[PDB]
Amino acid sequence: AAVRKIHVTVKFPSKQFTVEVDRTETVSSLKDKIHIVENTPIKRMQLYYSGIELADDYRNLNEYGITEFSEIVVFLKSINRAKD
Repeated sequence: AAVRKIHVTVKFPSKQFTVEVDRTETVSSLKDKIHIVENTPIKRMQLYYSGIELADDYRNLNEYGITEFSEIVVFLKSINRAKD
């Protein structure tokens, strides 16, 4: 395919949701999208990718092998969302 945008499947234990990102953007941009959807800070949120866990925020999605079928499981830590 000749497409510069990619879709990512974000799986939570309670719910699932999909997000739209660019292949040339870093996983931190994917985390930004997750943060927008969720109420949990990125510094707390943990991200696991089918098979290999990417701990490198600065790693690009395309360079890491993230496609339009990417399956990523995301874990939420206990945080404080008072007065939100």
